[PDB]
Amino acid sequence: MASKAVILAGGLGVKPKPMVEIGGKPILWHIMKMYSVHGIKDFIICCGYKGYVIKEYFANYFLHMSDVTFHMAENRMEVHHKRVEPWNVTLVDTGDSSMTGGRLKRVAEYVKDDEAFLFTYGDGVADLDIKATIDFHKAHGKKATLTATFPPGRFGALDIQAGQVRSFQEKPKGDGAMINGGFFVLNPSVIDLIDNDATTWEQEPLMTLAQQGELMAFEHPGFWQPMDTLRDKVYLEGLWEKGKAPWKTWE
Amino acid sequence: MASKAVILAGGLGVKPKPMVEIGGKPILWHIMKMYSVHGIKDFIICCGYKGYVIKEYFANYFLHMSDVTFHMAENRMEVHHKRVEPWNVTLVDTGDSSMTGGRLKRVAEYVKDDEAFLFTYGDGVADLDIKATIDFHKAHGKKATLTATFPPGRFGALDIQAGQVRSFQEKPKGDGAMINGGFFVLNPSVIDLIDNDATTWEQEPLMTLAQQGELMAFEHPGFWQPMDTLRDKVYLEGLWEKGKAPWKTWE
Amino acid sequence: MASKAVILAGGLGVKPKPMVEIGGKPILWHIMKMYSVHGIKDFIICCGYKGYVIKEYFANYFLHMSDVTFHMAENRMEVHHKRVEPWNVTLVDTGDSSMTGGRLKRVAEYVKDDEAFLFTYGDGVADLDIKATIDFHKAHGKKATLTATFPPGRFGALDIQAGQVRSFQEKPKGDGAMINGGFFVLNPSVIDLIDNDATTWEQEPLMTLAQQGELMAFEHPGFWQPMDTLRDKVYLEGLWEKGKAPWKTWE
Amino acid sequence: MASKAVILAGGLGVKPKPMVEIGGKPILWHIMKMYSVHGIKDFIICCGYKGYVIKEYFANYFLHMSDVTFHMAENRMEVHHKRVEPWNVTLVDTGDSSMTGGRLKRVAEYVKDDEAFLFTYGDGVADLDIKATIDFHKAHGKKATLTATFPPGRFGALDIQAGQVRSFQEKPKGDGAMINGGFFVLNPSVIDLIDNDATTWEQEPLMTLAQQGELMAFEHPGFWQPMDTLRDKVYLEGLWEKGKAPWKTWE
Amino acid sequence: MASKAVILAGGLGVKPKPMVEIGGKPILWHIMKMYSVHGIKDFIICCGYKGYVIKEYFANYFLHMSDVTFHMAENRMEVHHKRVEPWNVTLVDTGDSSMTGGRLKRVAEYVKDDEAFLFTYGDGVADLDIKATIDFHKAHGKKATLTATFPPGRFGALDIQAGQVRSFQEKPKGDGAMINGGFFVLNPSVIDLIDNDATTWEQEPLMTLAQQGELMAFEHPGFWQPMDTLRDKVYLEGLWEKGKAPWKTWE
Amino acid sequence: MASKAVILAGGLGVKPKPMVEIGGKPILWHIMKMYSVHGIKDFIICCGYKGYVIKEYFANYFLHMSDVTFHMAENRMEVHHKRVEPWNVTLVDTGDSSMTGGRLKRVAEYVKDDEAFLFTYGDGVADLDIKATIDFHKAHGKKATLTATFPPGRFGALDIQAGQVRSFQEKPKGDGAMINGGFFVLNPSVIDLIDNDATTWEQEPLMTLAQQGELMAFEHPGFWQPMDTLRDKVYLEGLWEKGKAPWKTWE
Ligand SMILES: Nc1ccn([C@@H]2O[C@H](COP(=O)(O)OP(=O)(O)O[C@H]3O[C@H](CO)[C@@H](O)[C@H](O)[C@H]3O)[C@@H](O)[C@H]2O)c(=O)n1
Ligand SMILES: Nc1ccn([C@@H]2O[C@H](COP(=O)(O)OP(=O)(O)O[C@H]3O[C@H](CO)[C@@H](O)[C@H](O)[C@H]3O)[C@@H](O)[C@H]2O)c(=O)n1
Ligand SMILES: Nc1ccn([C@@H]2O[C@H](COP(=O)(O)OP(=O)(O)O[C@H]3O[C@H](CO)[C@@H](O)[C@H](O)[C@H]3O)[C@@H](O)[C@H]2O)c(=O)n1
Ligand SMILES: Nc1ccn([C@@H]2O[C@H](COP(=O)(O)OP(=O)(O)O[C@H]3O[C@H](CO)[C@@H](O)[C@H](O)[C@H]3O)[C@@H](O)[C@H]2O)c(=O)n1
Ligand SMILES: Nc1ccn([C@@H]2O[C@H](COP(=O)(O)OP(=O)(O)O[C@H]3O[C@H](CO)[C@@H](O)[C@H](O)[C@H]3O)[C@@H](O)[C@H]2O)c(=O)n1
Ligand SMILES: Nc1ccn([C@@H]2O[C@H](COP(=O)(O)OP(=O)(O)O[C@H]3O[C@H](CO)[C@@H](O)[C@H](O)[C@H]3O)[C@@H](O)[C@H]2O)c(=O)n1
Ligand SMILES: [Mg+2]
Ligand SMILES: [Mg+2]
Ligand SMILES: [Mg+2]
Ligand SMILES: [Mg+2]
Ligand SMILES: [Mg+2]
Ligand SMILES: [Mg+2]
Repeated sequence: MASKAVILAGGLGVKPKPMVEIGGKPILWHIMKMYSVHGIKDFIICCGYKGYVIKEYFANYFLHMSDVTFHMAENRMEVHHKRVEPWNVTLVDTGDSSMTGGRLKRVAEYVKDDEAFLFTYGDGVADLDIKATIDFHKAHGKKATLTATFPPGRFGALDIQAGQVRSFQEKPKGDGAMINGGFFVLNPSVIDLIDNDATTWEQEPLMTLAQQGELMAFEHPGFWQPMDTLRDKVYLEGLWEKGKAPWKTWE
Repeated sequence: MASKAVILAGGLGVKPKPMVEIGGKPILWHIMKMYSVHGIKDFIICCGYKGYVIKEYFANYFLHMSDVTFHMAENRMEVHHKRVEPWNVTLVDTGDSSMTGGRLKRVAEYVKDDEAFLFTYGDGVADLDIKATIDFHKAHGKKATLTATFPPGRFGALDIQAGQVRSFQEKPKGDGAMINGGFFVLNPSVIDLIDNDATTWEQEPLMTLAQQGELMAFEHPGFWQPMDTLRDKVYLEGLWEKGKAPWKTWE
Repeated sequence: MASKAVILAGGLGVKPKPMVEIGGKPILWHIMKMYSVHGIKDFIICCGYKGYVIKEYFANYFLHMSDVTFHMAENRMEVHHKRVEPWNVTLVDTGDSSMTGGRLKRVAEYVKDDEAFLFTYGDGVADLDIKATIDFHKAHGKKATLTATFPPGRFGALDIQAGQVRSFQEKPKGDGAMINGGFFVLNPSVIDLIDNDATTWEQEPLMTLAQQGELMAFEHPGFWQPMDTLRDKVYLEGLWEKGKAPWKTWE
Repeated sequence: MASKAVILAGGLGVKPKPMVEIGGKPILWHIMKMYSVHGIKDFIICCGYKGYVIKEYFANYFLHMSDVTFHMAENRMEVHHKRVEPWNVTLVDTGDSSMTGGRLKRVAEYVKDDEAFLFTYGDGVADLDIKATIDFHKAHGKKATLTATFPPGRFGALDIQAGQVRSFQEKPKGDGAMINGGFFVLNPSVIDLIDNDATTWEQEPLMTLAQQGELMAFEHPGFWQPMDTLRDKVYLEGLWEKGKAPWKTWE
Repeated sequence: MASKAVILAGGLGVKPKPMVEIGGKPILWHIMKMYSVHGIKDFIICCGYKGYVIKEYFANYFLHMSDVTFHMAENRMEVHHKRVEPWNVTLVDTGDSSMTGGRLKRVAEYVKDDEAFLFTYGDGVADLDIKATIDFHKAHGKKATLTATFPPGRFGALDIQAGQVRSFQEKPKGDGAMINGGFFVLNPSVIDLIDNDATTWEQEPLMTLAQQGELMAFEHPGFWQPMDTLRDKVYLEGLWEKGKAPWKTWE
Repeated sequence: MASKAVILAGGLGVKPKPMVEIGGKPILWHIMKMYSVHGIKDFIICCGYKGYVIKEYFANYFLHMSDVTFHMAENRMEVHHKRVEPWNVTLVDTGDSSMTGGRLKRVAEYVKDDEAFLFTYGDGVADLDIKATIDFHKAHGKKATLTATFPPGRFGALDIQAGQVRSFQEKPKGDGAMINGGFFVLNPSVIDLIDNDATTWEQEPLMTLAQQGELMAFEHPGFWQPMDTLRDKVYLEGLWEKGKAPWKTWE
């Protein structure tokens, strides 16, 4: 079925958001690893402002990733502890100014003839069963599927009763309504809902789909973390450092 | 009763967060205006890193705020359309590294002999009835009162049913549980719960109080906006520009 | 007659363009000195982005300009070699985004009831007879007068004949058509030609005036230099350093 | 005859001036395209400060220019919509401090045995008939030929008569004397007029040549734009965006 | 006798070197405190590049140094825990480019009619008996006196014998030859040895004096630390923080 | 015997210290040249923060080092005046935070089975007889050998007698005790003295060795210069420019 993952890496800026690291590696790579362990090895990167940074990275992938030896005499570069990644990574310049829907539209070409394809934000990691979501999408037959998740807390949480605060928790790990965690599974017709570069995916497209009854939610009550804040960064880095990263399911 | 407002303006950095403007004026000033219209005119500013910026501002208040004429010959500076503010503004250096509880402790001196005092974050504005909260605090007799509010949305909101997303809304204006909007009313004993500079208010102090049944919530279902993001900034600036700022209740 | 000089100091940015120095003093001050020696001592500064820089300067004029002694015990600051300037300097915030015409409009208030007033760019100096231009404007009775000047060369000048370059001169001191050197003398009705903040003076207003036959040119074949480039800067600074600044006509 | 184009890309700084883009491509590339459409495909780039930037660009030419796919498994990079450029591009480090004449001297080696060669500034584009200028140079038999052009306006243009400004135009498209538009055609003996690194081409060399009657002018009354200012940049970018770039004569 | 201290605060840059802090106060202030406790309360500051920073500081001395209350209504600023300093502080602009001797020459005016005066670097602190050095200078009758000190270690120290390193110490607290610790006591005739702005004190002037037998050394085997490196900074800050600063001899 | 040189290039930051240039080449390269002329052609670079900069350099060695021609049509890059370096250069990421001993430990793998190996700082050059030091180390049979040198002066040097400064010299070329000039020759057992990443070589390891009588000193009374200061930089660059670099012993 679906075999390609489209990732958003444009927007604000410096380097692109997905280039921010964790454990010395761009978050973008962490997400690629997530898909890859779920058998998805074809990637399309929607680049924007500072995109070349992303290009340079992949163009010098091993140099970035490992220790090397330059055998000058032979004009050869030896990679130590080389860990090959059987990926196809397409880097598409999608516009310095495009919106999320716009970027997707831009890459239509690359997924236009697939049953379904995966699409996600370049800043969120999780221990999500990618395969599961695919099968789920196939099963429900809708045009689209999103991964619903519990968000990080950004404020001081309150347990109020009778005007009395029974309990107080500073930025707790989200426990009410699930939100858009990204990790979409989509049919290529969704692109038809995108008008142009200025289209924001989370706007008309998504609302319409929900509206049309064409949008399903795969609920993921488990680990999911976006990297928006420094606190996020630190949190994520700690997890990684401590050897306790729930999204790191690979060898 | 309570007649002094303690405001947090330390932390991260550049200029201090409260110095970020809206309509050409630091948000900090907007908050001061909020209190001032509710009769609170004594202020204590907990300064940290880049604090001098805040000092310079108040030290050159009118120069910052209005058009002026320097009558050089007479060594006089004339202020056009001068709008006097009958305030007492104390600027206290509370530490480059202190935590929120730490900063409060630092300024104990200044409120230690008051029935109660006001305390708030230097980054949130609202159309809150300050007087109301005071009276409310007096009435309930607890050690502390906080203002509960509906937070801004940071993610794509979902209406799910039977795995189907009935509706999708990108970062909607918060509609479930109220959170810590700040705007506290406190008795000086709360300070006793603060151990040192590294104490984070939202931690032990607050949890304890709730825990001890010493923490009440004044619910404010209306306008409240923190300035955390640029989107926040833009939103706030628009409101201000458009002449539609709910927190601007003054003349 | 005319007794006030309106100076443009908004636009791009860092510090405001007029704040760039020559001989350790902002060019703006050099221009003020030019007017001042011609008896003009009332100034209106149209401030924009970074305007406060200008405000701080005038607010700490002597501190900026001379050596000082702080008699701490007496809370007194003594100025060495103090050189008083009997000026009235109005600093008006004219908008971060306004155009030149827009800024002028903004300050209408300040010259609205004068026979005529002076207006100029905050980046050009010259050995112009200010009084002369005033009298000239009074004499011709038109709504407006501008100072026409020979511009600095920005390219390699050519003397061609019969396809042959007879002579080549790199960025020569301008010798054909005079251009807008600024230094205007105007009647307050010109303001009526300004629609809003976005009005660029050099556009509709000026073209109309010329068009209406309401615009005269006081030709200044002598010294006039704008500070646009670094080369300009260096040139100007050299002149100043060498004690050969044609615009420095004061004591 | 002449088959190599020498381009100046040193001087001030950040990235080199010629690296500034238009339509996402360095202006330098636009100029190369100009020559290339006129059959000139051998280039010599006089690099200076930040030169490596230029080197990296050419070294990763397609990566910079197009969308790519990294077939990781095969260690292959696939270029989408590849547009080959049959050029030879020599990058010579000509000194961080050298002057224009100095840089040329530096590259003598590369054109020393040619009938004639082309030389130009890395910041100006035009719809110039390169071939035409070559033939013209061959025809006149002089040591040197330059392209004369109408410059952009930097000031407010005036139509004065009898002290009256008949018309006013803000920075009009130049209509008097033609200037040095660059785009030279030269015989290698001109190098003999260059003494060292500090030689500025537009100085002694050029003046001498004119002086010696060895300098001809190919007048180009048409499109020619240098990129000196941001206004220039914007103007150029607009033209390009609008699909109305007179210098873009290629497919 | 000597009653004025001349301090060097020009050179490299950002803020001036002497403005770098320790315990939240510019090192410059620490040195002033050193003199002040030894009865020296008249200061002359040789300012250079970024000098205004120094000016602003003294101009807003208490605002910088303490907590304040702005009694807006009364246009009054109240200083908390005010600690008056009965100093006279002259700030002289001595040139962005001048050398140390040059700066001194610049301020001749200010000490020209004193028996002797003090002169020092704005970056070194110590527990030196200032009075002692004065008396010493008076006693020896030479034109000049310098304070000799043991310098901080910048390298790995070695105890070698017979090619064997008996002991190794990383950047130890200096134990061989004393160096120029500054803290000079001078007669005004030394100025005659200074030719111009480009004169470096430590060059001709000092060598000559030694040479002429006009230079004495007051040896200070105790505490003396220059702030050149960050390590220096950290070291100094630690000392200060720990309440173990040997130079802090005041109340 | 010893055939590999381990070089420290981590620490503070921007680019890595060893990347700072002299004569347009990173100092690191100068040191490599020093070893290389002494027959040492196997290198191990201990990288830290900004390490990739070092990686990119070696990965694009000739592009950095020489003039090139890109034969686009053939996808070939031609190097002019190519000067091959028969080196093996290993780049190991040794930690953003590691200490000098820590970094060495990190690379143990690479020298663990050698009789001895060379180790040095990436910021010091000299006309040292590398071979000599090796033979010397072999001869003395100790675990370690260091190169002792005379350091640059950082202060004003004094010749005192009887309280009188007989002579004064500003930052003279060091003439008392030799210091740690680096350029070590070591047996791999020294690594056993390194506990972790936080180990500073110059601490426990070195002191112990000296202490244990396992540390010898090869005294180099000749040319040795570290690049710590800008003055250092300038000095070194001058030497290089003037064609008088004592460390440049190669062709
Ligand atoms: N014009 C833009 C903006 C963003 N992005 C990319 O999209 C990803 C996410 O962007 P973001 O973090 O700024 O977006 P968000 O504000 O966090 O919100 C998005 O991500 C949230 C989950 O983290 C969703 O709940 C929300 O609905 C969705 O809009 C990033 O990798 C970014 O590079 C992009 O390609 N183009
Ligand atoms: N060490 C620190 C950190 C912050 N602040 C000040 O405190 C205010 C708020 O700081 P922030 O925006 O970083 O804090 P927050 O993450 O937004 O969270 C705070 O504000 C939220 C409401 O906006 C609350 O719900 C939450 O419980 C409370 O911790 C700012 O004016 C800041 O200058 C301070 O004085 N010292
Ligand atoms: N929005 C803007 C732009 C500029 N300025 C002020 O106007 C002065 C001149 O601005 P500029 O140097 O950018 O303007 P220009 O491009 O040099 O052109 C102006 O000045 C030229 C003479 O120097 C005139 O010939 C020309 O007609 C007139 O438009 C500066 O002090 C600047 O601060 C301003 O207040 N607001
Ligand atoms: N030391 C220098 C200075 C400049 N350049 C290069 O030369 C080109 C033009 O430099 P520029 O824009 O600073 O020069 P200009 O002031 O615009 O003037 C030049 O270009 C003008 C046309 O644009 C000519 O009329 C003029 O005679 C000629 O000197 C740029 O690509 C620049 O990188 C260089 O290699 N080395
Ligand atoms: N052109 C210059 C350079 C420096 N300074 C001032 O002089 C002081 C010392 O300058 P520095 O630290 O750069 O000087 P140094 O290299 O440390 O050397 C000086 O200070 C050393 C003691 O710290 C002396 O031993 C040495 O002889 C003397 O030259 C600083 O406060 C600096 O602002 C100045 O006014 N003008
Ligand atoms: N954590 C650190 C610090 C430094 N370095 C590297 O080590 C070299 C030297 O570092 P530095 O100049 O900061 O060290 P130092 O303060 O100059 O001192 C070192 O070098 C001195 C000789 O220059 C020795 O006398 C001294 O004992 C030794 O510690 C540089 O190439 C640097 O990149 C490193 O890999 N990791
Ligand atoms: Mg996000
Ligand atoms: Mg906040
Ligand atoms: Mg101008
Ligand atoms: Mg140009
Ligand atoms: Mg020093
Ligand atoms: Mg070093």
